[PDB]
Amino acid sequence: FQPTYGVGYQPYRVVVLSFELLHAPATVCGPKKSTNLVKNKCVNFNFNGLTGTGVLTESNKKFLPFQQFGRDIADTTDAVRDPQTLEILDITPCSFGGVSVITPGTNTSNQVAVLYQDVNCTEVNVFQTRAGCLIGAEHVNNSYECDIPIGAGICASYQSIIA
Amino acid sequence: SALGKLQDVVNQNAQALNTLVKQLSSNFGAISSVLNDILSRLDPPEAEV
Amino acid sequence: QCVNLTTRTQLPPAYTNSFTRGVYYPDKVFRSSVLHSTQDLFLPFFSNVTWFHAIHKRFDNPVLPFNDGVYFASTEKSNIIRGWIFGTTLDSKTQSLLIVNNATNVVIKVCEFQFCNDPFLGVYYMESEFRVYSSANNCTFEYVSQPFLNFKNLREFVFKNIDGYFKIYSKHTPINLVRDLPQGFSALEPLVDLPIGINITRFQTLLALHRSGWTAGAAAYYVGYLQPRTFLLKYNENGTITDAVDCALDPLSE
Amino acid sequence: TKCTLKSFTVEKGIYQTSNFRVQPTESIVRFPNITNLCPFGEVFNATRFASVYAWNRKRISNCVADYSVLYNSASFSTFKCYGVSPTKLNDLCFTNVYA
Ligand SMILES: *[C@@H]1O[C@H](CO)[C@@H](O[C@@H]2O[C@H](CO)[C@@H](O)[C@H](O)[C@H]2NC(C)=O)[C@H](O)[C@H]1NC(C)=O
Ligand SMILES: *[C@@H]1O[C@H](CO)[C@@H](O)[C@H](O)[C@H]1NC(C)=O
Ligand SMILES: *[C@@H]1O[C@H](CO)[C@@H](O)[C@H](O)[C@H]1NC(C)=O
Ligand SMILES: *[C@@H]1O[C@H](CO)[C@@H](O)[C@H](O)[C@H]1NC(C)=O
Ligand SMILES: *[C@@H]1O[C@H](CO)[C@@H](O)[C@H](O)[C@H]1NC(C)=O
Ligand SMILES: *[C@@H]1O[C@H](CO)[C@@H](O)[C@H](O)[C@H]1NC(C)=O
Ligand SMILES: *[C@@H]1O[C@H](CO)[C@@H](O)[C@H](O)[C@H]1NC(C)=O
Ligand SMILES: *[C@@H]1O[C@H](CO)[C@@H](O)[C@H](O)[C@H]1NC(C)=O
Repeated sequence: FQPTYGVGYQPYRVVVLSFELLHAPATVCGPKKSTNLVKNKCVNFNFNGLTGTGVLTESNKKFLPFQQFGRDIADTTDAVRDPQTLEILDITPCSFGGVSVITPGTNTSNQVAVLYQDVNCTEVNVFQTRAGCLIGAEHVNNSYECDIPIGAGICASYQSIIA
Repeated sequence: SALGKLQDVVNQNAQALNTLVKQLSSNFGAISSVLNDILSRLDPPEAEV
Repeated sequence: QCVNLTTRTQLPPAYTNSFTRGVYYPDKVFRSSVLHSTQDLFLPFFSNVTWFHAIHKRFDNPVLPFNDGVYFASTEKSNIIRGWIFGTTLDSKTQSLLIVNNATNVVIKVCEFQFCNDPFLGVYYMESEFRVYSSANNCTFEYVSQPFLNFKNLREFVFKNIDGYFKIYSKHTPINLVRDLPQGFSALEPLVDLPIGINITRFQTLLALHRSGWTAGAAAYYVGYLQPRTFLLKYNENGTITDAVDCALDPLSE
Repeated sequence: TKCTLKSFTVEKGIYQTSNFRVQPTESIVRFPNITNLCPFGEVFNATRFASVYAWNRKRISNCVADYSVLYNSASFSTFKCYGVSPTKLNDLCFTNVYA
C-alpha cells in the first residue's frame, strides 16, 4: 500500500454486520422512541409494552423500586410507573356516563334537558347534582312535589324546565 | 352480626359485580382476553372469529 | 486445573423444615392491601428441604438435579459460597451456565466449559485459587454485574428456567440464629431476568477453601425444589408481601 | 329519544338515550433512557484493523444499536444491506450481531 495508488488499489476497511436470530431471547434492538408525557388528558399510553387508553394523573401510591405496574382487585392496570422519571401515575378511564333526556310530553312542549350521569360539569343553565351534570334545567330554591325523578333528592318539572 | 341481613344483600351485589368484571379477563377459548391484542396481532378474517 | 479433595468425612446430608420460606414476588405488579391468588412454581410450606454443611471435616459439594426450579438458602458468614453451575451434562458436549462472585466482581457466562469433578474457589490467609473449569470453547453470552452478596447472613435465592428465561429472585436477611433456618416470613424480590435459552437439568454450587492443606469455613446451605401450585398472597398498605397461604397444605389453608 | 323509543310522541319522564365517552387525544409512548449503546465506535473507528485472511470478529450482543448513525454517516463509500431493508434496522430485534 502506497498513498500514490489509484482507486481500486487503495485500502478499504470493511465491516460485515451479520444479524443472526437464534430462538434465545433477543437482546439487540434499536433505540426505543419516547415522547413527552402529557397528563390530565385521555391519551393512549404505551409503557414498556403495556398499552391502553386513559387519563394519567399523579399518584400518592408509593411503589417498591422493582415494581412497575399496579392492579386493583379485578386485575386491571390502574397504576403505573413512568420509566423516564420514577413517578407513579394513576390511570383513570376516559370518562363515561349515561346521557338521559328529561322531557315533558311532546303535546306539551319540545323543550328537553340533558343529564350526564356521574359526570362533572367542567369536562362536558348548567347545574351540578350528585346524580350528574344537568344541562338545560333552571335550578330553583323552591321545593315542589316530584314530577320527573332525577335522583338524590332532585326532581324536574315543567312550568321552561326547572330542577 | 345484628345487621347480617342487609350485609348479605350488599355482599351478594358486590360479589356479582366483581365476578362480572372478572369475566372480562377470560379469553373463553380465544388467543387472548384483550381485543386490542387481537386487532394488533391478526388480520380481520381471523380477528372476526 | 483440577484437584481431588480427599480429606472429607463421610456423612449423609440432613433434612429440615422449610416453614414459610421460599416465597417470591410472582410478577412486577404492585398490589396494595389485597389478597391475590397465583398458580406458579412455588416451594411448599413446611416441606422437606435438604441440608448441607461446610465445617471443620465437612465439605459438601454434590451435584443435584435442577427439576422445575430451585430454592437455595444460605446461612452464611464470611462469604464461603461464591456461585453456581447449571447445565445438563456439565461438559463440552452441551452448553453450560456459570455464575461466580470472586473478590472483585460478579461474572455470568454461558460457555461450553470442561468442568472439574471437584470445582472450588480458594482464599489464602487474599483469594488466589480458581479451579472451576479446564477449558471454555464456545461462549455465547457474557454479563458482568453488581455484587449480589454465628451465622450473620441469610441469603435466599430462587432460580427458574422458563421459556428460555432464567429468573433469579434474591433476598438478603440480617439474622443471628446459630444453626438452623429461622422461622419467619420474607418475600424474595426479583433480582435478574437472564436471557440464556438453554436446557438446564443439573446444578452444582461453588464453595471456597481457606489456606494457611485446606480448611472449610463455617457455612450451611439448603436445597429445595419448586412445584406448580397456588398461593394466596397478602399485600399490605405499603405493597409488601407479609403473609401467604399454601392452598394444598392442609384443609384449613384450603 | 324519539328514535330510541320508536315513537314520534314522547311521554313525560326521563329516558336514558345514549352514552357520553371522552375520546383519545394523543399517543404517549414513554420508554426508558436510551442507555448502554453498542460499542460500534471500537469496531468502526478502531486504530488497527485486521487482514482479510485473519479477519476479526466481534460478537455484538446484550446492547442496543443505533444503526441510523451508520446509515446517515457520510464517510462510508459502500453500504449494502442484502437480507434486510436499511431503514428497518432500528425496528427489527435480533438475537446477536457479528461484526
Ligand atoms: C478427581 O476425581 C474424579 C473422579 O474419579 C476424576 O474423574 C475421573 O478421572 C479419570 C482419570 O482418567 C477418568 O478416567 C474418569 O473418566 C473420570 N470420571 C468422570 C466421571 O469423568 C478426576 O479426573 C479427578 N481429578 C483429577 C485432577 O485427577
Ligand atoms: C425428609 O426426608 C428424609 C429422607 O429423604 C426422611 O428420613 C425424613 O423423615 C423427611 N422429613 C420429613 C419431615 O418428612
Ligand atoms: C474475578 O473474575 C473476573 C473474570 O474472570 C476477573 O476479570 C477478575 O480479575 C477476577 N478477580 C480476581 C481478584 O481474580
Ligand atoms: C464449538 O467448539 C468446537 C471446538 O472448540 C468447534 O469445533 C465447534 O465448531 C464449535 N461450535 C460452535 C457452534 O461454535
Ligand atoms: C433437556 O435435557 C434432558 C436431559 O438431558 C432431556 O431429557 C430433555 O429432553 C432436554 N430438553 C430439551 C428441550 O432439549
Ligand atoms: C407502611 O409504611 C409506613 C410509612 O411509609 C409505616 O409507618 C407503616 O408502619 C408501614 N406498615 C407496614 C405494615 O409495614
Ligand atoms: C433519565 O434521564 C433523566 C434526565 O436525563 C434523569 O433525571 C433520570 O434519572 C434518568 N433515568 C434513568 C433510569 O437513568
Ligand atoms: C467515528 O468518529 C467520528 C468522529 O468522532 C464519528 O462521526 C463517527 O460516527 C464514528 N464512527 C462510529 C461511532 O462508528
